[PDB]
Amino acid sequence: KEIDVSYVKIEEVIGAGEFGEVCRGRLKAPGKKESCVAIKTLKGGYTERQRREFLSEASIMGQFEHPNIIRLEGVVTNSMPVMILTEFMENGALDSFLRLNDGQFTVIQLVGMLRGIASGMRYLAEMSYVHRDLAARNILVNSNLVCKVSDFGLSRFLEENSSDGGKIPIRWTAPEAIAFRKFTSASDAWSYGIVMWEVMSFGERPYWDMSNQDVINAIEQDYRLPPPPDCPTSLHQLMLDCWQKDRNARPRFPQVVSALDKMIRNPASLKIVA
Ligand SMILES: CS(=O)(=O)Nc1cccc(Nc2nccc(Nc3c(Cl)ccc4c3OCO4)n2)c1
Ligand SMILES: [Mg+2]
Ligand SMILES: [Mg+2]
Ligand SMILES: [Mg+2]
Repeated sequence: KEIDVSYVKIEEVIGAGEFGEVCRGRLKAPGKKESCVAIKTLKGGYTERQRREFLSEASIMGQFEHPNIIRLEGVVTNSMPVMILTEFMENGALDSFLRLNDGQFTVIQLVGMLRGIASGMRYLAEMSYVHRDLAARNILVNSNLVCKVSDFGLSRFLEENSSDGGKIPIRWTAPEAIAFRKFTSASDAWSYGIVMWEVMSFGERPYWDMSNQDVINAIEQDYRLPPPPDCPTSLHQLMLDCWQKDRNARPRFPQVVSALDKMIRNPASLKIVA
């Protein structure tokens, strides 16, 4: 949807993306109430390939409609700068939000967040969309603590293409996806287990200071991240399930959502910690 630039007001720069700024703003279109939006801008200096890559995120977002997937409002393409407008998520990236709020949200709240992410992923997998970069940094959080999946793009990672989408995010990526580049919803399930660990650790870095190669070797040699401090054993077990070496043994996203829904209905169960 092409948005007339007169309908957009940019209010403040709130972040930086791959190709430019991220801004908070307001969108007011004839017949609709004004709404808050996030705005990604692409200014001069870019190649047309880069413009197409930039705008591909909007095309993909535009294919989706789900309360746990960032909603596209529109694009500005017939003017400079080129812009992508989405709903506004007041609290930004989940990893930094949790680090700011370390130890300040209850287990039930954290499970709620995890459930929102898992529902987003359930939807993507139902749509045969493989995310490939599922990580807490790609989850955005609104004022009501609703978590939504972001970061959409279909470009191969650098390891896939010519001998001579960026690099594979090793610490989030399933071992078969690293080894063979086979990215599937089951490799996303692996990544989701890592997101779980990030959330329950209030945004610690997966594998701390281990090198990418150390992580790869450790996983092959059966190492798995330990439960974070105070983490319910049932959540850590779900993480381990997500991290099965055999991709076919990992839970699919409907089963993940079901498991989390049971926890929420049975919060006593979350009292058992190591
Ligand atoms: C995490 S940040 O973007 O570096 N900083 C930030 C800080 C506070 C709130 C938001 N909030 C926020 N809310 C919604 C989206 C985004 N970023 C974003 C993404 Cl992720 C993808 C595509 C588009 C946008 O904006 C428009 O197009 N941000 C972002
Ligand atoms: Mg991506
Ligand atoms: Mg990415
Ligand atoms: Mg801590």
